[PDB]
Amino acid sequence: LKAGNFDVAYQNPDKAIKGGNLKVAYQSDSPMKAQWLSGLSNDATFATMSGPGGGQDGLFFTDSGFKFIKGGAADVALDKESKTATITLRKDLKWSDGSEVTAKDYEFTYETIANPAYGSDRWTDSLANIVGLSDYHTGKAKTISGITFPDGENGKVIKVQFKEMKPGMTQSGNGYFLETVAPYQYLKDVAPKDLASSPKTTTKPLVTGPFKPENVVAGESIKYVPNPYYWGEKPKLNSITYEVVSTAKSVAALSSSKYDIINGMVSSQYKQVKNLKGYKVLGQQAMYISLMYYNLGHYDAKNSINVQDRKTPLQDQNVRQAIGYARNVAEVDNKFSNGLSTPANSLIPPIFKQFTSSSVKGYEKQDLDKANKLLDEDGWKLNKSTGYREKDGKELSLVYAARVGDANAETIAQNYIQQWKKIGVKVSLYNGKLMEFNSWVDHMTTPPGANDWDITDGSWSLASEPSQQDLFSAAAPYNFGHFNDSEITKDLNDIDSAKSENPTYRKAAFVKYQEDMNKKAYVIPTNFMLNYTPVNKRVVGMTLDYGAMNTWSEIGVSS
Amino acid sequence: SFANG
Repeated sequence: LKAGNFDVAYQNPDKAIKGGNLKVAYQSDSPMKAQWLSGLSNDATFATMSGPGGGQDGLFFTDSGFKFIKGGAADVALDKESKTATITLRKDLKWSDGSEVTAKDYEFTYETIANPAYGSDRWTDSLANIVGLSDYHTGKAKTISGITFPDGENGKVIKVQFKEMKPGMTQSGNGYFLETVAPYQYLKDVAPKDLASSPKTTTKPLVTGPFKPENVVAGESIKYVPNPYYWGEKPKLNSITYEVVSTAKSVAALSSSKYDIINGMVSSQYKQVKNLKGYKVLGQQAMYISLMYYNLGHYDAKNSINVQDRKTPLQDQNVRQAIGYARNVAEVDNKFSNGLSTPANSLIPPIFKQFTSSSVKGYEKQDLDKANKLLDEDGWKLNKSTGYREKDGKELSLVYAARVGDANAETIAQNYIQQWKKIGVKVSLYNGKLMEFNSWVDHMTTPPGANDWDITDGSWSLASEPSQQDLFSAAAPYNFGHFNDSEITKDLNDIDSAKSENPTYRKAAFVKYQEDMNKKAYVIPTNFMLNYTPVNKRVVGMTLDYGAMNTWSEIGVSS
Repeated sequence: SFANG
Protein backbone atom coordinates (compact mmCIF):
# COMPACT_ATOMS: atom_id res chain seq x y z
CA LEU A 1 0.00 0.00 0.00
CA LYS A 2 1.25 3.46 -0.87
CA ALA A 3 -0.06 6.93 -0.27
CA GLY A 4 1.66 9.19 -2.73
CA ASN A 5 5.31 8.16 -2.54
CA PHE A 6 4.79 7.16 1.06
CA ASP A 7 4.47 3.68 2.37
CA VAL A 8 1.43 3.15 4.50
CA ALA A 9 2.97 0.36 6.57
CA TYR A 10 6.38 -0.17 8.07
CA GLN A 11 7.22 -3.73 7.23
CA ASN A 12 9.81 -4.48 9.92
CA PRO A 13 11.89 -7.47 8.88
CA ASP A 14 12.75 -8.28 12.51
CA LYS A 15 10.42 -10.30 14.73
CA ALA A 16 8.69 -8.70 17.71
CA ILE A 17 9.71 -9.62 21.21
CA LYS A 18 7.24 -10.76 23.89
CA GLY A 19 6.44 -7.70 25.91
CA GLY A 20 8.05 -4.27 25.74
CA ASN A 21 6.98 -0.70 26.25
CA LEU A 22 5.91 1.58 23.41
CA LYS A 23 6.33 5.36 23.72
CA VAL A 24 3.92 7.40 21.65
CA ALA A 25 3.32 11.11 21.53
CA TYR A 26 0.75 13.51 20.16
CA GLN A 27 2.00 16.88 18.85
CA SER A 28 0.06 19.64 20.54
CA ASP A 29 0.97 23.05 21.97
CA SER A 30 -2.07 22.85 24.09
CA PRO A 31 -2.78 20.43 26.99
CA MET A 32 -4.77 17.23 26.48
CA LYS A 33 -8.19 17.09 28.16
CA ALA A 34 -9.06 13.64 29.43
CA GLN A 35 -12.66 12.67 28.95
CA TRP A 36 -13.34 9.01 28.24
CA LEU A 37 -16.95 9.41 27.26
CA SER A 38 -17.26 10.21 23.64
CA GLY A 39 -20.35 12.34 24.02
CA LEU A 40 -18.71 14.59 26.61
CA SER A 41 -15.34 14.91 24.96
CA ASN A 42 -14.49 17.98 22.92
CA ASP A 43 -10.69 17.73 22.70
CA ALA A 44 -9.20 16.29 19.52
CA THR A 45 -5.81 15.63 21.08
CA PHE A 46 -7.30 13.38 23.75
CA ALA A 47 -9.63 11.60 21.33
CA THR A 48 -6.60 10.37 19.45
CA MET A 49 -4.71 9.60 22.65
CA SER A 50 -7.62 7.39 23.77
CA GLY A 51 -6.86 4.96 20.89
CA PRO A 52 -5.15 2.17 22.84
CA GLY A 53 -8.06 2.24 25.35
CA GLY A 54 -10.61 1.67 22.64
CA GLY A 55 -11.04 5.17 21.20
CA GLN A 56 -13.70 6.28 23.68
CA ASP A 57 -15.22 2.84 23.38
CA GLY A 58 -16.15 2.68 19.75
CA LEU A 59 -18.05 -0.48 18.79
CA PHE A 60 -17.70 -1.11 15.05
CA PHE A 61 -14.99 -2.35 12.78
CA THR A 62 -14.77 -0.98 9.24
CA ASP A 63 -13.05 -1.66 5.96
CA SER A 64 -10.39 0.73 4.55
CA GLY A 65 -13.16 3.06 3.24
CA PHE A 66 -14.94 3.21 6.63
CA LYS A 67 -17.75 0.98 5.67
CA PHE A 68 -18.99 -1.10 8.59
CA ILE A 69 -17.97 -4.73 8.70
CA LYS A 70 -18.66 -7.49 11.22
CA GLY A 71 -16.23 -8.53 13.90
CA GLY A 72 -15.58 -5.59 16.16
CA ALA A 73 -16.86 -5.14 19.68
CA ALA A 74 -20.33 -5.18 18.15
CA ASP A 75 -22.13 -5.68 14.85
CA VAL A 76 -24.69 -3.43 13.23
CA ALA A 77 -27.28 -4.54 10.76
CA LEU A 78 -29.70 -2.40 8.76
CA ASP A 79 -33.21 -3.50 7.77
CA LYS A 80 -34.83 -1.05 5.42
CA GLU A 81 -38.32 -2.52 5.51
CA SER A 82 -38.53 -2.09 9.20
CA LYS A 83 -36.45 1.12 9.39
CA THR A 84 -34.21 -0.33 12.03
CA ALA A 85 -30.60 -0.60 13.05
CA THR A 86 -29.81 -3.65 15.14
CA ILE A 87 -26.65 -3.39 17.25
CA THR A 88 -25.42 -6.72 18.57
CA LEU A 89 -22.83 -6.61 21.25
CA ARG A 90 -20.31 -9.41 21.61
CA LYS A 91 -21.22 -12.10 24.12
CA ASP A 92 -17.88 -11.51 25.82
CA LEU A 93 -17.46 -7.76 25.52
CA LYS A 94 -16.72 -6.52 29.04
CA TRP A 95 -15.59 -3.32 30.69
CA SER A 96 -12.08 -3.08 32.02
CA ASP A 97 -13.19 -4.04 35.46
CA GLY A 98 -14.73 -7.26 34.26
CA SER A 99 -18.32 -6.12 34.18
CA GLU A 100 -20.36 -6.89 31.14
CA VAL A 101 -21.11 -4.47 28.39
CA THR A 102 -24.85 -4.46 28.02
CA ALA A 103 -27.65 -3.09 25.94
CA LYS A 104 -28.17 -0.32 28.56
CA ASP A 105 -24.64 0.88 28.15
CA TYR A 106 -25.37 1.64 24.50
CA GLU A 107 -28.58 3.47 25.25
CA PHE A 108 -26.78 5.44 27.93
CA THR A 109 -24.47 6.90 25.33
CA TYR A 110 -27.57 8.52 23.81
CA GLU A 111 -28.57 9.95 27.16
CA THR A 112 -25.15 11.55 27.63
CA ILE A 113 -25.53 13.49 24.42
CA ALA A 114 -29.28 14.01 24.29
CA ASN A 115 -30.12 15.00 27.89
CA PRO A 116 -28.88 18.62 28.25
CA ALA A 117 -28.10 18.05 31.89
CA TYR A 118 -24.73 16.39 30.95
CA GLY A 119 -23.68 19.46 28.93
CA SER A 120 -22.64 17.69 25.76
CA ASP A 121 -22.05 19.78 22.60
CA ARG A 122 -22.50 16.76 20.44
CA TRP A 123 -26.23 16.76 19.67
CA THR A 124 -27.09 16.95 15.98
CA ASP A 125 -30.29 17.16 14.08
CA SER A 126 -29.46 13.85 12.43
CA LEU A 127 -30.33 12.33 15.75
CA ALA A 128 -33.89 13.70 15.54
CA ASN A 129 -34.45 11.00 12.89
CA ILE A 130 -34.43 8.34 15.66
CA VAL A 131 -37.86 7.79 16.89
CA GLY A 132 -38.59 9.47 20.22
CA LEU A 133 -35.28 11.08 20.60
CA SER A 134 -36.11 14.74 19.85
CA ASP A 135 -38.76 14.40 22.57
CA TYR A 136 -36.32 13.00 25.04
CA HIS A 137 -33.92 15.77 24.10
CA THR A 138 -36.28 18.63 24.79
CA GLY A 139 -37.56 16.95 27.91
CA LYS A 140 -40.98 15.95 26.70
CA ALA A 141 -40.40 12.19 27.21
CA LYS A 142 -38.58 10.48 30.07
CA THR A 143 -37.26 7.80 27.77
CA ILE A 144 -36.19 7.22 24.21
CA SER A 145 -39.02 5.35 22.53
CA GLY A 146 -37.24 4.34 19.32
CA ILE A 147 -34.52 2.53 21.26
CA THR A 148 -35.67 -0.85 22.51
CA PHE A 149 -34.01 -3.94 23.90
CA PRO A 150 -34.98 -7.34 22.54
CA ASP A 151 -33.40 -9.15 25.53
CA GLY A 152 -33.73 -6.33 28.00
CA GLU A 153 -31.30 -3.87 29.54
CA ASN A 154 -28.77 -6.47 30.57
CA GLY A 155 -29.06 -8.24 27.20
CA LYS A 156 -26.62 -7.78 24.24
CA VAL A 157 -28.99 -6.43 21.56
CA ILE A 158 -30.32 -2.98 20.85
CA LYS A 159 -32.76 -2.01 18.11
CA VAL A 160 -32.84 1.53 16.91
CA GLN A 161 -35.82 2.82 15.08
CA PHE A 162 -35.66 5.60 12.50
CA LYS A 163 -38.21 7.74 10.72
CA GLU A 164 -36.30 7.38 7.44
CA MET A 165 -33.40 5.20 6.40
CA LYS A 166 -30.38 6.94 4.89
CA PRO A 167 -27.81 5.23 2.67
CA GLY A 168 -24.92 6.76 4.60
CA MET A 169 -25.95 4.54 7.44
CA THR A 170 -23.38 1.93 6.30
CA GLN A 171 -20.49 4.34 6.82
CA SER A 172 -18.82 4.94 10.12
CA GLY A 173 -19.30 8.50 11.24
CA ASN A 174 -22.73 8.83 9.66
CA GLY A 175 -24.27 10.42 12.74
CA TYR A 176 -27.72 8.83 12.33
CA PHE A 177 -26.84 6.42 15.05
CA LEU A 178 -24.06 6.40 17.61
CA GLU A 179 -21.08 4.10 17.82
CA THR A 180 -19.93 4.06 21.45
CA VAL A 181 -20.86 2.65 24.86
CA ALA A 182 -20.81 4.14 28.34
CA PRO A 183 -20.58 2.15 31.61
CA TYR A 184 -23.98 2.82 33.06
CA GLN A 185 -23.44 0.68 36.13
CA TYR A 186 -20.20 2.52 36.85
CA LEU A 187 -21.66 6.00 36.35
CA LYS A 188 -25.35 5.78 37.22
CA ASP A 189 -25.03 7.46 40.61
CA VAL A 190 -23.11 10.45 39.28
CA ALA A 191 -25.36 13.47 38.83
CA PRO A 192 -25.43 14.24 35.13
CA LYS A 193 -24.11 17.74 35.67
CA ASP A 194 -21.06 16.33 37.47
CA LEU A 195 -20.32 13.53 35.03
CA ALA A 196 -17.81 15.30 32.90
CA SER A 197 -15.65 16.36 35.85
CA SER A 198 -15.83 13.13 37.77
CA PRO A 199 -12.76 10.97 38.33
CA LYS A 200 -14.86 8.17 36.85
CA THR A 201 -14.76 9.73 33.38
CA THR A 202 -11.45 11.46 33.57
CA THR A 203 -8.68 9.85 35.61
CA LYS A 204 -10.33 6.61 36.59
CA PRO A 205 -12.56 5.47 33.78
CA LEU A 206 -13.72 2.02 32.63
CA VAL A 207 -12.80 1.15 29.04
CA THR A 208 -13.46 -1.71 26.57
CA GLY A 209 -10.31 -1.81 24.43
CA PRO A 210 -7.03 -3.75 24.38
CA PHE A 211 -5.34 -1.47 26.92
CA LYS A 212 -6.68 0.42 29.95
CA PRO A 213 -5.34 3.65 31.41
CA GLU A 214 -3.48 2.74 34.55
CA ASN A 215 -2.52 6.32 35.21
CA VAL A 216 -3.62 9.59 33.76
CA VAL A 217 -1.74 12.81 34.34
CA ALA A 218 -4.08 15.64 33.70
CA GLY A 219 -3.19 17.49 30.56
CA GLU A 220 -0.14 15.45 29.75
CA SER A 221 -0.19 11.64 29.67
CA ILE A 222 -1.66 8.20 29.94
CA LYS A 223 -0.03 4.96 31.03
CA TYR A 224 -1.73 2.11 29.34
CA VAL A 225 -1.56 -1.51 30.49
CA PRO A 226 -3.22 -4.62 29.10
CA ASN A 227 -6.87 -4.93 29.70
CA PRO A 228 -7.33 -8.49 30.91
CA TYR A 229 -10.94 -8.49 29.87
CA TYR A 230 -10.54 -7.45 26.26
CA TRP A 231 -12.50 -9.80 23.98
CA GLY A 232 -9.98 -9.82 21.19
CA GLU A 233 -6.41 -10.86 21.06
CA LYS A 234 -4.13 -10.15 23.96
CA PRO A 235 -1.64 -7.38 23.06
CA LYS A 236 2.01 -8.12 22.47
CA LEU A 237 3.19 -5.15 24.53
CA ASN A 238 3.38 -4.87 28.28
CA SER A 239 2.60 -1.17 28.22
CA ILE A 240 2.19 1.97 26.20
CA THR A 241 2.84 5.49 27.32
CA TYR A 242 1.05 8.25 25.43
CA GLU A 243 2.15 11.85 25.96
CA VAL A 244 1.70 15.34 24.57
CA VAL A 245 4.75 16.92 23.00
CA SER A 246 5.01 20.54 21.89
CA THR A 247 5.63 21.47 18.28
CA ALA A 248 8.89 22.99 19.38
CA LYS A 249 10.05 19.87 21.13
CA SER A 250 8.98 17.23 18.59
CA VAL A 251 12.02 17.11 16.31
CA ALA A 252 14.31 16.84 19.34
CA ALA A 253 12.33 13.97 20.73
CA LEU A 254 12.85 12.10 17.51
CA SER A 255 16.56 12.73 17.52
CA SER A 256 16.93 11.35 21.03
CA SER A 257 14.48 8.58 20.39
CA LYS A 258 12.29 9.71 23.24
CA TYR A 259 9.17 8.47 21.43
CA ASP A 260 8.77 5.59 19.07
CA ILE A 261 5.77 7.23 17.35
CA ILE A 262 4.74 10.87 17.07
CA ASN A 263 1.27 11.58 15.74
CA GLY A 264 -0.24 14.90 14.65
CA MET A 265 2.96 16.35 13.26
CA VAL A 266 2.52 19.31 10.94
CA SER A 267 3.45 19.51 7.32
CA SER A 268 6.05 22.25 7.77
CA GLN A 269 8.17 19.95 9.89
CA TYR A 270 8.43 17.22 7.35
CA LYS A 271 11.76 18.28 5.86
CA GLN A 272 13.25 17.93 9.35
CA VAL A 273 11.77 14.49 9.87
CA LYS A 274 12.51 13.11 6.49
CA ASN A 275 16.21 12.67 7.13
CA LEU A 276 16.14 11.28 10.63
CA LYS A 277 18.06 8.13 10.71
CA GLY A 278 16.42 5.62 12.95
CA TYR A 279 12.90 6.26 11.68
CA LYS A 280 10.54 5.18 8.94
CA VAL A 281 8.17 7.93 7.92
CA LEU A 282 4.79 6.51 6.96
CA GLY A 283 2.12 8.41 5.04
CA GLN A 284 -1.60 8.20 4.41
CA GLN A 285 -4.33 9.88 2.47
CA ALA A 286 -6.18 12.38 4.68
CA MET A 287 -9.92 12.99 5.15
CA TYR A 288 -9.53 16.47 3.75
CA ILE A 289 -10.54 18.76 0.96
CA SER A 290 -9.50 22.31 0.26
CA LEU A 291 -11.32 24.39 -2.31
CA MET A 292 -11.95 27.81 -3.84
CA TYR A 293 -15.38 29.41 -3.45
CA TYR A 294 -16.91 32.10 -5.62
CA ASN A 295 -19.32 34.66 -4.09
CA LEU A 296 -22.62 34.40 -5.97
CA GLY A 297 -25.38 35.42 -3.58
CA HIS A 298 -26.67 35.52 -0.02
CA TYR A 299 -28.13 33.32 2.68
CA ASP A 300 -31.67 33.81 3.84
CA ALA A 301 -31.60 32.62 7.40
CA LYS A 302 -35.30 32.99 8.17
CA ASN A 303 -36.22 30.77 5.23
CA SER A 304 -33.05 28.70 5.42
CA ILE A 305 -32.11 29.07 1.78
CA ASN A 306 -29.31 30.31 -0.35
CA VAL A 307 -30.21 32.86 -3.05
CA GLN A 308 -27.79 33.18 -5.89
CA ASP A 309 -28.58 36.87 -6.57
CA ARG A 310 -25.25 38.68 -6.46
CA LYS A 311 -24.07 40.94 -9.25
CA THR A 312 -20.72 39.70 -10.47
CA PRO A 313 -18.87 38.50 -13.57
CA LEU A 314 -18.59 35.19 -11.66
CA GLN A 315 -22.20 34.51 -12.55
CA ASP A 316 -20.71 33.59 -15.95
CA GLN A 317 -19.78 29.90 -16.06
CA ASN A 318 -16.98 30.70 -18.49
CA VAL A 319 -15.44 33.12 -15.98
CA ARG A 320 -15.74 30.63 -13.14
CA GLN A 321 -14.02 27.98 -15.22
CA ALA A 322 -11.34 30.32 -16.50
CA ILE A 323 -10.29 31.46 -13.06
CA GLY A 324 -9.96 27.80 -12.17
CA TYR A 325 -7.90 26.77 -15.20
CA ALA A 326 -5.58 29.69 -14.56
CA ARG A 327 -4.32 28.43 -11.18
CA ASN A 328 -1.07 26.47 -10.90
CA VAL A 329 -1.98 24.31 -7.98
CA ALA A 330 0.19 21.43 -9.05
CA GLU A 331 3.15 23.78 -9.42
CA VAL A 332 2.49 25.45 -6.13
CA ASP A 333 2.30 22.09 -4.37
CA ASN A 334 5.47 20.85 -5.99
CA LYS A 335 7.30 23.89 -4.71
CA PHE A 336 6.00 24.05 -1.21
CA SER A 337 4.28 20.97 0.02
CA ASN A 338 6.97 18.40 0.40
CA GLY A 339 4.53 16.04 -1.15
CA LEU A 340 1.87 16.41 1.47
CA SER A 341 -0.58 18.43 -0.68
CA THR A 342 -1.58 17.03 -4.03
CA PRO A 343 -4.02 18.55 -6.52
CA ALA A 344 -7.63 17.64 -6.08
CA ASN A 345 -9.51 16.51 -9.16
CA SER A 346 -12.79 16.55 -7.30
CA LEU A 347 -14.58 17.38 -4.05
CA ILE A 348 -14.48 13.91 -2.56
CA PRO A 349 -11.05 12.75 -1.35
CA PRO A 350 -9.58 9.69 -3.01
CA ILE A 351 -9.43 7.79 0.24
CA PHE A 352 -13.14 7.30 -0.31
CA LYS A 353 -12.73 4.68 -3.04
CA GLN A 354 -16.37 3.72 -3.05
CA PHE A 355 -17.39 7.34 -3.57
CA THR A 356 -15.11 8.80 -6.16
CA SER A 357 -12.74 8.18 -9.01
CA SER A 358 -9.54 9.64 -10.42
CA SER A 359 -11.40 9.63 -13.73
CA VAL A 360 -13.23 12.75 -12.75
CA LYS A 361 -11.41 15.74 -14.25
CA GLY A 362 -11.21 19.08 -12.51
CA TYR A 363 -8.74 22.03 -12.47
CA GLU A 364 -5.77 19.98 -11.33
CA LYS A 365 -3.91 20.92 -14.50
CA GLN A 366 -3.23 24.59 -15.34
CA ASP A 367 -4.51 25.49 -18.78
CA LEU A 368 -3.86 29.17 -19.43
CA ASP A 369 -4.80 28.80 -23.12
CA LYS A 370 -8.20 27.41 -22.27
CA ALA A 371 -8.76 30.07 -19.67
CA ASN A 372 -7.91 32.86 -22.12
CA LYS A 373 -10.16 31.29 -24.73
CA LEU A 374 -13.07 30.91 -22.38
CA LEU A 375 -12.87 34.57 -21.53
CA ASP A 376 -12.33 35.64 -25.09
CA GLU A 377 -15.50 33.96 -26.25
CA ASP A 378 -17.47 35.40 -23.42
CA GLY A 379 -16.83 38.99 -24.50
CA TRP A 380 -14.12 39.78 -22.01
CA LYS A 381 -11.86 41.38 -24.48
CA LEU A 382 -8.34 42.21 -23.45
CA ASN A 383 -7.65 45.94 -23.15
CA LYS A 384 -4.17 46.06 -24.53
CA SER A 385 -3.34 49.27 -22.90
CA THR A 386 -4.19 47.98 -19.38
CA GLY A 387 -3.45 44.24 -19.70
CA TYR A 388 -6.87 43.42 -18.30
CA ARG A 389 -10.07 42.32 -20.02
CA GLU A 390 -13.28 44.35 -20.35
CA LYS A 391 -16.88 43.79 -21.23
CA ASP A 392 -19.54 46.42 -21.82
CA GLY A 393 -16.97 48.96 -20.59
CA LYS A 394 -16.02 47.56 -17.14
CA GLU A 395 -12.67 45.91 -16.13
CA LEU A 396 -12.64 42.28 -14.87
CA SER A 397 -11.37 42.93 -11.43
CA LEU A 398 -12.01 40.79 -8.29
CA VAL A 399 -11.29 40.58 -4.58
CA TYR A 400 -9.59 37.48 -3.17
CA ALA A 401 -10.18 36.87 0.47
CA ALA A 402 -7.07 34.78 1.02
CA ARG A 403 -6.39 33.73 4.54
CA VAL A 404 -3.55 33.05 6.97
CA GLY A 405 -2.56 29.68 8.32
CA ASP A 406 -0.43 27.91 5.73
CA ALA A 407 3.29 28.31 6.35
CA ASN A 408 3.47 29.80 2.85
CA ALA A 409 0.06 31.48 2.81
CA GLU A 410 1.28 34.88 1.54
CA THR A 411 3.42 33.38 -1.22
CA ILE A 412 0.74 31.03 -2.54
CA ALA A 413 -1.85 33.77 -2.75
CA GLN A 414 0.59 35.95 -4.65
CA ASN A 415 1.25 33.11 -7.09
CA TYR A 416 -2.43 32.86 -7.81
CA ILE A 417 -2.84 36.63 -8.26
CA GLN A 418 -0.01 36.54 -10.83
CA GLN A 419 -1.52 33.59 -12.67
CA TRP A 420 -4.73 35.49 -12.87
CA LYS A 421 -2.96 38.55 -14.30
CA LYS A 422 -1.73 36.25 -17.08
CA ILE A 423 -5.35 35.75 -18.25
CA GLY A 424 -6.32 39.41 -17.98
CA VAL A 425 -7.92 39.27 -14.56
CA LYS A 426 -7.10 41.78 -11.88
CA VAL A 427 -7.13 40.33 -8.42
CA SER A 428 -6.40 41.96 -5.07
CA LEU A 429 -6.35 40.72 -1.48
CA TYR A 430 -9.27 41.42 0.82
CA ASN A 431 -8.10 44.71 2.34
CA GLY A 432 -4.61 44.21 1.00
CA LYS A 433 -3.75 41.48 3.48
CA LEU A 434 -4.50 37.86 4.32
CA MET A 435 -7.42 37.35 6.65
CA GLU A 436 -6.96 35.88 10.06
CA PHE A 437 -8.82 32.63 10.56
CA ASN A 438 -11.39 33.83 13.06
CA SER A 439 -12.12 36.89 10.95
CA TRP A 440 -12.55 34.63 7.91
CA VAL A 441 -15.02 32.26 9.67
CA ASP A 442 -17.06 35.28 10.80
CA HIS A 443 -16.99 36.80 7.31
CA MET A 444 -18.18 33.58 5.72
CA THR A 445 -20.66 32.25 8.27
CA THR A 446 -22.51 35.40 9.28
CA PRO A 447 -25.82 35.62 7.42
CA PRO A 448 -26.71 37.06 5.02
CA GLY A 449 -23.17 37.08 3.76
CA ALA A 450 -20.88 39.81 2.57
CA ASN A 451 -20.76 41.53 -0.83
CA ASP A 452 -17.22 42.61 -0.64
CA TRP A 453 -15.41 39.51 -1.72
CA ASP A 454 -15.44 37.51 -4.93
CA ILE A 455 -12.99 34.58 -4.37
CA THR A 456 -12.12 32.73 -1.15
CA ASP A 457 -10.55 29.46 0.07
CA GLY A 458 -11.98 26.90 2.40
CA SER A 459 -10.80 23.61 3.87
CA TRP A 460 -12.53 20.82 5.62
CA SER A 461 -11.70 17.79 7.68
CA LEU A 462 -14.35 15.39 6.47
CA ALA A 463 -16.16 12.78 8.50
CA SER A 464 -16.02 9.22 7.30
CA GLU A 465 -19.50 9.65 5.73
CA PRO A 466 -18.46 12.44 3.28
CA SER A 467 -21.78 14.13 3.32
CA GLN A 468 -22.09 17.04 0.93
CA GLN A 469 -25.54 18.33 2.07
CA ASP A 470 -24.15 20.36 4.92
CA LEU A 471 -21.52 22.00 2.77
CA PHE A 472 -23.16 22.53 -0.62
CA SER A 473 -26.95 22.21 -0.46
CA ALA A 474 -29.37 25.07 -1.13
CA ALA A 475 -30.26 25.12 2.53
CA ALA A 476 -26.77 25.00 4.02
CA PRO A 477 -25.33 27.98 5.88
CA TYR A 478 -21.90 26.67 5.00
CA ASN A 479 -22.56 27.14 1.28
CA PHE A 480 -20.30 30.22 1.59
CA GLY A 481 -20.71 31.41 -2.00
CA HIS A 482 -24.45 30.81 -1.90
CA PHE A 483 -25.06 28.98 -5.14
CA ASN A 484 -28.43 27.37 -5.86
CA ASP A 485 -28.71 24.96 -8.79
CA SER A 486 -31.56 22.54 -9.52
CA GLU A 487 -29.22 19.99 -11.07
CA ILE A 488 -26.89 20.13 -8.15
CA THR A 489 -29.84 19.83 -5.77
CA LYS A 490 -31.03 16.79 -7.66
CA ASP A 491 -27.60 15.28 -7.54
CA LEU A 492 -27.23 15.74 -3.83
CA ASN A 493 -30.66 14.26 -3.26
CA ASP A 494 -29.86 11.20 -5.38
CA ILE A 495 -26.78 10.56 -3.25
CA ASP A 496 -28.91 10.28 -0.16
CA SER A 497 -31.81 8.48 -1.83
CA ALA A 498 -33.18 4.99 -1.17
CA LYS A 499 -31.70 3.93 -4.47
CA SER A 500 -28.30 4.78 -3.08
CA GLU A 501 -28.71 1.92 -0.56
CA ASN A 502 -26.93 0.10 -3.38
CA PRO A 503 -23.21 0.93 -3.32
CA THR A 504 -22.76 0.91 -7.05
CA TYR A 505 -25.64 3.35 -7.52
CA ARG A 506 -24.35 5.57 -4.72
CA LYS A 507 -20.92 5.62 -6.27
CA ALA A 508 -22.32 6.75 -9.58
CA ALA A 509 -24.38 9.38 -7.84
CA PHE A 510 -21.29 10.73 -6.08
CA VAL A 511 -19.40 10.69 -9.36
CA LYS A 512 -22.11 12.56 -11.31
CA TYR A 513 -22.33 15.07 -8.49
CA GLN A 514 -18.56 15.66 -8.65
CA GLU A 515 -18.65 16.02 -12.41
CA ASP A 516 -21.52 18.45 -12.31
CA MET A 517 -19.83 20.55 -9.61
CA ASN A 518 -16.61 20.77 -11.64
CA LYS A 519 -18.50 21.75 -14.76
CA LYS A 520 -20.69 24.42 -13.16
CA ALA A 521 -17.69 25.58 -11.20
CA TYR A 522 -19.53 27.33 -8.38
CA VAL A 523 -16.63 26.05 -6.34
CA ILE A 524 -13.29 24.62 -7.45
CA PRO A 525 -11.47 21.71 -5.73
CA THR A 526 -7.94 22.66 -4.71
CA ASN A 527 -5.97 20.08 -2.73
CA PHE A 528 -6.07 16.66 -1.19
CA MET A 529 -3.65 16.03 1.64
CA LEU A 530 -1.39 13.38 3.13
CA ASN A 531 -0.69 12.86 6.80
CA TYR A 532 2.70 11.51 7.93
CA THR A 533 3.88 9.59 10.99
CA PRO A 534 7.45 8.93 12.05
CA VAL A 535 8.04 5.43 13.33
CA ASN A 536 11.15 4.13 15.11
CA LYS A 537 12.71 1.35 13.22
CA ARG A 538 12.29 -1.00 16.19
CA VAL A 539 8.50 -0.94 15.89
CA VAL A 540 6.77 -4.03 14.54
CA GLY A 541 3.35 -4.09 12.96
CA MET A 542 2.74 -0.37 12.64
CA THR A 543 0.54 0.79 9.76
CA LEU A 544 -1.61 3.76 8.83
CA ASP A 545 -4.07 1.51 6.92
CA TYR A 546 -7.57 2.70 7.75
CA GLY A 547 -8.84 -0.90 7.57
CA ALA A 548 -6.43 -2.16 10.21
CA MET A 549 -8.67 -2.93 13.16
CA ASN A 550 -6.25 -4.50 15.68
CA THR A 551 -3.06 -2.45 15.50
CA TRP A 552 -2.83 -1.88 19.28
CA SER A 553 -2.96 -5.64 19.81
CA GLU A 554 -0.61 -6.47 16.95
CA ILE A 555 1.94 -3.77 17.47
CA GLY A 556 5.25 -4.75 19.07
CA VAL A 557 8.96 -3.91 19.19
CA SER A 558 11.99 -5.90 18.00
CA SER A 559 14.14 -5.00 21.00
CA SER B 1 -19.89 16.01 10.61
CA PHE B 2 -17.18 18.11 9.16
CA ALA B 3 -15.06 20.68 10.67
CA ASN B 4 -13.16 23.66 9.49
CA GLY B 5 -9.64 22.50 9.04
